[PDB]
Amino acid sequence: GRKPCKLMLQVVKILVVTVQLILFGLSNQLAVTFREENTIAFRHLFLLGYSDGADDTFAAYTREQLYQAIFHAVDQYLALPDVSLGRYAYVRGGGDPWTNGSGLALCQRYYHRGHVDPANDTFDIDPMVVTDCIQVDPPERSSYKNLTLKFHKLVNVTIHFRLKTINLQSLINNEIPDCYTFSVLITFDNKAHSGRIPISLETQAHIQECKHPSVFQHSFRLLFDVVVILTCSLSFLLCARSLLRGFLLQNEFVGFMWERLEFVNGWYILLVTSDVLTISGTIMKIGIEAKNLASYDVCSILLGTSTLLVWVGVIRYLTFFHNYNILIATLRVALPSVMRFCCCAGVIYLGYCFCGWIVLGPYHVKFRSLSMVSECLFSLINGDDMFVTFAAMQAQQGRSSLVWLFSQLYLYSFISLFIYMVLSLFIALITGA
Amino acid sequence: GRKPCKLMLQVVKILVVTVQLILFGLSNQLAVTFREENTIAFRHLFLLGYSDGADDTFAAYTREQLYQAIFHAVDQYLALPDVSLGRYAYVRGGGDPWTNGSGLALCQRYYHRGHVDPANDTFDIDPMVVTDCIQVDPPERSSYKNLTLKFHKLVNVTIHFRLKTINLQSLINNEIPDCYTFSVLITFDNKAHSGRIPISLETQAHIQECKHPSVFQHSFRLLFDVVVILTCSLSFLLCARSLLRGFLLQNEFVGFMWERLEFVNGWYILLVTSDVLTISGTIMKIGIEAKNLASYDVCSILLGTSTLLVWVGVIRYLTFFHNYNILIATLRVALPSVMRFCCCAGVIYLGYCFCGWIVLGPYHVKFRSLSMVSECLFSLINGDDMFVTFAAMQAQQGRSSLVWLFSQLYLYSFISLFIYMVLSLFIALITGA
Amino acid sequence: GRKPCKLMLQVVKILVVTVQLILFGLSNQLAVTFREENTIAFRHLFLLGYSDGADDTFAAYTREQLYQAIFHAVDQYLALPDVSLGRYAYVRGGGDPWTNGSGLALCQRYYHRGHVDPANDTFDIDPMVVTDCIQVDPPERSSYKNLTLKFHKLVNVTIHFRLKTINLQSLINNEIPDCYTFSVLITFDNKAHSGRIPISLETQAHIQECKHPSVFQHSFRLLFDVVVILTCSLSFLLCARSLLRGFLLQNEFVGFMWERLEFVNGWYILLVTSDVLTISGTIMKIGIEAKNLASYDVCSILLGTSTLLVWVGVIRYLTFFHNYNILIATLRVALPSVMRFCCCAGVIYLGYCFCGWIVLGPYHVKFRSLSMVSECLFSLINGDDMFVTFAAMQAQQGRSSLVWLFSQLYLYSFISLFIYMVLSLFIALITGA
Amino acid sequence: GRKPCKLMLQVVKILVVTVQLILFGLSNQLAVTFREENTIAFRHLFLLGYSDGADDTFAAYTREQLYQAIFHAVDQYLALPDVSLGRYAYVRGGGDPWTNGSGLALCQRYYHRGHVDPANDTFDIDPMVVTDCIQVDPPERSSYKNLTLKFHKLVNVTIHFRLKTINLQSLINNEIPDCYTFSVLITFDNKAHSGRIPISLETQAHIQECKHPSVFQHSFRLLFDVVVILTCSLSFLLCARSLLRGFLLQNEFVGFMWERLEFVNGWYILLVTSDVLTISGTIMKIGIEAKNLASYDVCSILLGTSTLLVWVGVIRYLTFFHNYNILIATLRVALPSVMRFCCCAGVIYLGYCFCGWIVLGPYHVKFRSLSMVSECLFSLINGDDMFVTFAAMQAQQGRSSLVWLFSQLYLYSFISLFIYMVLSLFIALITGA
Ligand SMILES: COc1ccccc1N1CCN([C@H]2CCCC[C@@H]2NS(=O)(=O)c2ccccc2)CC1
Ligand SMILES: COc1ccccc1N1CCN([C@H]2CCCC[C@@H]2NS(=O)(=O)c2ccccc2)CC1
Ligand SMILES: COc1ccccc1N1CCN([C@H]2CCCC[C@@H]2NS(=O)(=O)c2ccccc2)CC1
Ligand SMILES: COc1ccccc1N1CCN([C@H]2CCCC[C@@H]2NS(=O)(=O)c2ccccc2)CC1
Repeated sequence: GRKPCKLMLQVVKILVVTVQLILFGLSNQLAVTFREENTIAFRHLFLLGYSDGADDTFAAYTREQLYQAIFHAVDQYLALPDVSLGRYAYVRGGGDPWTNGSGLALCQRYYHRGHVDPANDTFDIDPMVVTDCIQVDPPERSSYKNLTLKFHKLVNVTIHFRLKTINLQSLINNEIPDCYTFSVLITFDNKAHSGRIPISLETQAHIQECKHPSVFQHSFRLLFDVVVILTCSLSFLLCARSLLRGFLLQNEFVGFMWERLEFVNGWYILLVTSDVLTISGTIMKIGIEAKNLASYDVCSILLGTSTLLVWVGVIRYLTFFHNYNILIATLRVALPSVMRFCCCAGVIYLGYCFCGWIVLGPYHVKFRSLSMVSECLFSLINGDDMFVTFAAMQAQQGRSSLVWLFSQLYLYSFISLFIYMVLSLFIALITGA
Repeated sequence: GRKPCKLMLQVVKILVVTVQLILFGLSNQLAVTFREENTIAFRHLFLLGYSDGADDTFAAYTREQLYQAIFHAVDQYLALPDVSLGRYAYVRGGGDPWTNGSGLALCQRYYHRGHVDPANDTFDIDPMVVTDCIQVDPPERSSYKNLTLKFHKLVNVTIHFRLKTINLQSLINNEIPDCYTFSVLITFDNKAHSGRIPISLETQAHIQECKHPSVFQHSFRLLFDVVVILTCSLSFLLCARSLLRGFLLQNEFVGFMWERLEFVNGWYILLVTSDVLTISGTIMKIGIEAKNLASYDVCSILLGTSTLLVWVGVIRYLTFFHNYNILIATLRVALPSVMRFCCCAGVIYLGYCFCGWIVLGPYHVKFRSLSMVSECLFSLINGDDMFVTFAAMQAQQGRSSLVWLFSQLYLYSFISLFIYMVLSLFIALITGA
Repeated sequence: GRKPCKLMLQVVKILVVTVQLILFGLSNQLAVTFREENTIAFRHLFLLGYSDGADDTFAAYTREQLYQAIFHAVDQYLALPDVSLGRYAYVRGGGDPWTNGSGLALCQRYYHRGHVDPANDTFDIDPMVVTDCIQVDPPERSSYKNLTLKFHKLVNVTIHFRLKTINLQSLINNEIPDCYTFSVLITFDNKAHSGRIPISLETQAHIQECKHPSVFQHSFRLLFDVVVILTCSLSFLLCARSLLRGFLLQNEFVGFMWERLEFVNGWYILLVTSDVLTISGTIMKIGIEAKNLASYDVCSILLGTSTLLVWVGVIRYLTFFHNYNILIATLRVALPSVMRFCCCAGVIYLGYCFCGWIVLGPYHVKFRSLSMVSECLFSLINGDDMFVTFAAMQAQQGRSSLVWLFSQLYLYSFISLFIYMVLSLFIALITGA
Repeated sequence: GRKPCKLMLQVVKILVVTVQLILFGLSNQLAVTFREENTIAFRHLFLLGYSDGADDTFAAYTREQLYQAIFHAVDQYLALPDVSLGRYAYVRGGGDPWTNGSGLALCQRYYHRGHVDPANDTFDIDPMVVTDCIQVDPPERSSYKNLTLKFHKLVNVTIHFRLKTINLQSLINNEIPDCYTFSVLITFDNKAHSGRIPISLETQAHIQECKHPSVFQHSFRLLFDVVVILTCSLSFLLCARSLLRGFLLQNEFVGFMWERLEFVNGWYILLVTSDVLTISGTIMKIGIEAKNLASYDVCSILLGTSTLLVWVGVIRYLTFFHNYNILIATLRVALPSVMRFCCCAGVIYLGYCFCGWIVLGPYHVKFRSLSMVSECLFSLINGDDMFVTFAAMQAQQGRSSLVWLFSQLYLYSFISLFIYMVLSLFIALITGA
């Protein structure tokens, strides 16, 4: 008799792939937490007078402040095993910035020939940048204090070190305790030479299996990903067979007929792309879990795109029924005029973006970059953050009243014009009908 | 002659039930205030260097900080009757965590065999968790200071105690002063082993009538709830009679005819459910006021659902008139296509939710959990918090620019696609008409 | 020939009345500023450890804190002429709270018989409240320190005083320097008996002309308001004449015909109400400027309502032209179905409001009162503060997960149901057409 | 044969002009950063106890606070070369406020005859304002301490000085290091005489080429702007030719025919305006880069308006195709009824604005000025900041409950009325069709 459709295999995919994603997601979350919490601690350990939330406004304004910040950072590094809870370890760095047997590297980076002399208006500068590094060795368990800074020639000051730690959060997830090495860089940046030196701390973790994990009680994830590979490979073969058979029938139709370029359903192309991205992502995740490679951005993006493109196959299966099909056809027929209107709205929107960036960039905090301007305008179209924009512009009414008037006209015209255009677009879409 | 409709009884319900809710609500509000204010005080009494608003970011970062926090908490417990205003009382706890004659319990909870040793990469851990408790007795009106912590093996530190107090706010509401016992637990949590130990304080109140309330001037609430019971029981009987009579007429129609499954109006089912929930909620509230049981979540939920389902009966009574009936029929006929569109929009929305959680979870504060992702997307559809999302993603443009580009594409595509789909859904709903 | 319409008189009104409002508004703004700035200063002068923005969370938590706050307030009152800039004056209060020759009144207010005794669960309280007041005299240019508080019986502590000052901001507005007396009340409120005593400062100003204003260079406002009176009185007479003539014609039509109840245009009723409110408001403003009465709430409300109802007469004059008339008629014919739908939407909205208040009141900050619940739901319908609501509910997912699930269902159902109902209402309004 | 259209020249414009804008924008951004960062530093250098974000609430409340603030500012000016990083230079000011050989000017500004005397209610004031200035000379590398203030007569206190610096950020942009002079004014403002003296710091930069820039490695921008001039001049000539030829044909049509007033396409007028504004802006930018004039507001506004009006020419070129033309014609035919409705909505909106400003101005932070009221109402129409408005009004429910009730009615009526009017406007726009 009539055999049933093997499309149930895809119903497996929507389940199986999704489960994989969830599992991966959970694990990934834990890791990022362990990376973020540590970073917070490092700030509180190494940044003098640091408080939560003061990340972008944290800076030094006097020479004494800079000296105390640097000395506090180095002293807290030297006194880490006594004052810090968390069981960090020194690395005795043998890389490029550190010599063979040094833990911390305080490097002051400044111009070679710099004679800045206001009150006469003369100056000669050689943009070539020299770097002077003082190496400090971890406590056993000295000369960093005698450090001049040359504030007139200063470009930046950087502190580099590393700390090895053991991730004990795995036991909650029944994993074998993971194993980290954090590279910490503290930068006092004087690029602007404006009298304000921002201070920041950044970290980079290098996850690696450590030597002897003698954990008690110490085969499901590894089998799950190969199951994903098998199912996705099966779909690839089946969809490729459909693509070939359809193309053969189209090839005969070419001579027969001798919209014609569209004889293949894009659903199979979507499924093929989903399988390709799921297989690439799952191989990358196999490598990530094995610790042989560390790139969690590409793998997550691939898996998420695969999951989304797989959840559009449910719409594919919904099309079958007439009731859903009518609405889907209405969507499909509405699309082209929407794109056509979007072209003209886009050129007006680009013009407004350029004007807003060039005029309100100096004064408005929300117009600093072109991407920020586009985001602000897009959110303003949908009715978000309108009053905060108006109030941010009102805060500078005392200075450059002409700029304030132009901003008022610009914002009012943009909002009114774009709401009007959407409504007109549709009364056309209710007439054509 | 034609007797008038007894439906006025339901008009009583909408009044009477509502009044009950309001009364209950008012009383409940007072109690929660007395519970929240006390908690705030406890924080300010027991958390060292605590300030309002620093609840999620409150943590300790050095061993000395942890020691001072613990010792300050215990000392403030010991000096409570002298420094604290509010007239709290010790309990001399005789429960499980406290021995017979001890008030406070400082319990340090740590692994049994733990040898964490970075700089060699080896480690052996036994996940079995030992607990060492030091009992402190309330002041009459000692050895807690000699406490090591074992920071390498630490899991958490907990402080348990109780405080009895008298609720004097009742006099405002002309009640007999209520009577509380607060169980306070202060946890320093080192589960992450990340060098940052969050500190928090939680409370649990046990309301109970106390022994001899010799209040001056010391029968309406008790009579009101039984009135609710009578009225709701009456409605149950009347609606059940209607259900039976309709079903008998339907039973004859079955043979006669031998939409057919729908011969009963859902209004009576709604009213029956309302009566059932109001009776259950009012019995539970009787018990709550009598102090025999303490569960204010189920009772409030039941009463609120009953009130809402009772206020839909006003729509029932509005249907009668033709003018309202036409609009109600329009709503009813519009519903099915809305559900049908909601299915496809839902599968696209689930796909987008999974993709956003898996990709932007590590970096974006609004994508930490699947429920949070769904809430963010739902609020983004309606035009809320769009620019804060864009700015939170812009804050991490320097690192992983590929992630930033993907986030831009993802957000723009989601917003544009979903606004487009609503409009297309309706131009279908203006054609079908 | 055909005389032109005297309706130009109303065109005068829209101008003249508006101008009056603007003038009044400007003056009023100055006064409120002088009242608010002073208040801020008083806080910074009299509240110990007070900082801007800490108004609702400012409280005392220990007996020593309360004692220091009270003593600091009294000492700062005693040392005002030496430490405070602003030239305030003592009043030597001769009112009720102050005796003849006392400036400040520190009044502790506590029960008469109060024996609160936890750890035995007994208590006797006499709700009668005694008050003990200590009077302090202004410095010439003593025994307040010996003050017990009786924290177990305490209800509140209040500090009352007054300060006379001269408003010098008038010179900017070319007025004669106005002249204030601020009554300051500082309350430490212990009504909750929860261990947290909120501290707040409130003021009340009594503007009065002072004795001898020998200002240099020292007739337009007074003439302007009588011009408003004349014009508004003229409109009243003219509109009343129209009302009478129309009613006479209607009276004959009654017998002739023997919508019939509507033979008078509501525009004249609107204008009559506008004139009545403008005359009342301008008389009240005459009195306010003369300083004979001090109530700036009624007068401002009357003037604003008059201005709005006068700016609707411009729509009246727009109706004349056919193009505007067609749109206005469309609005008028659309109104009744909107009201009819609003009834049913309102009963569903009231039901949801009651349910949300009763369930999420204890846990959610936005559901504390019924008015707050209604405001939150109304703003949620229009797409505002959705994600902050969801996040505030997410913050309490750990405790009472059933409440969190109910909140999720409640919010999602409310938003989806109400957006659906608006769209259905209109597809009816596009069919009927 | 048929020559191709020279309209490709305009396709050049859209490119070339845009590029210019971007280049200008980038440069401008750098300058404003160098101006803002320095200002921040100056605050942190000269304002005693200043912290980021405390700009509007920063004020002094006691005489000692004012004295310490003034003395700290002057001392930090005197100790700038030793404590400040950034290499600023003294100017030895020879302007009006400074004498020949003085760097800083501390000027106290107060009335001539002022006898403010509360507790008797008398006062005589002479509005003539005397000014007493103390000149301080920069450190070599004294009597400012003996300064009385006359707080009863005080109007304000001002500190004026200048600082020369070298902009070293150019090297990043491969420019020749720019060269600044900042005029700093610190004002302690006592205009209100309310006991609260706001303290603020403002700066004004004067960019000028300095004397001898002996930079190493030291013709594209200058050539680019003249290219813009050539292209825009070409368009002016071509569009003027089209305008003349069209007008000649219209002139003959006048006699022939003897909408008739519209025989010229507004696209050429738009292009002519774009060319005029681009040429003016590019000449102004030439002058700005040459440092001969310093006005970055007019030039940026001109360039942005030119860019926007040039990006509307892409819509001009889109009109050609029929598919886009149909939608554009729908927009054009929809416009007039939108304007006609906007008139009536505007008069209702003006009425509501006046009422809201006059009533809620004293109490609501969002209704301080008419422009602020209009912005708040416009954002409220689109569904933004609704709940913050409601909560700000709820915060003052205890005082003037009548005002709170009026605010509730006003806000609800405004929102409901205006949403209703948009929908009615369109059901008219779906009928007319
Ligand atoms: C992506 O659009 C943009 C993206 C980035 C910046 C500006 C825009 N624009 C151009 C388009 N307009 C949008 C207005 C609000 C939403 C509708 C329009 N999106 S869409 O392109 O037509 C569309 C339709 C269907 C599916 C996918 C996309 C106006 C702003
Ligand atoms: C509940 O919906 C959701 C719930 C949770 C997450 C996602 C969705 N979805 C799916 C549905 N879509 C909604 C878009 C905005 C509002 C209209 C749609 N709600 S509804 O289900 O059709 C509906 C209609 C009538 C009565 C009750 C419900 C799109 C997001
Ligand atoms: C005032 O309405 C309310 C007021 C307070 C609480 C709840 C509501 N409701 C009931 C009405 N609904 C409103 C939904 C959004 C706006 C349209 C509806 N306003 S309106 O009454 O019909 C109307 C129409 C024309 C003129 C004046 C009023 C739904 C919430
Ligand atoms: C600019 O409008 C205003 C400006 C400032 C204050 C108030 C308004 N108003 C009057 C107009 N209404 C607006 C409501 C929301 C948006 C539509 C209406 N803008 S528009 O003028 O008709 C229009 C249409 C097409 C192109 C350019 C403008 C209502 C508030």
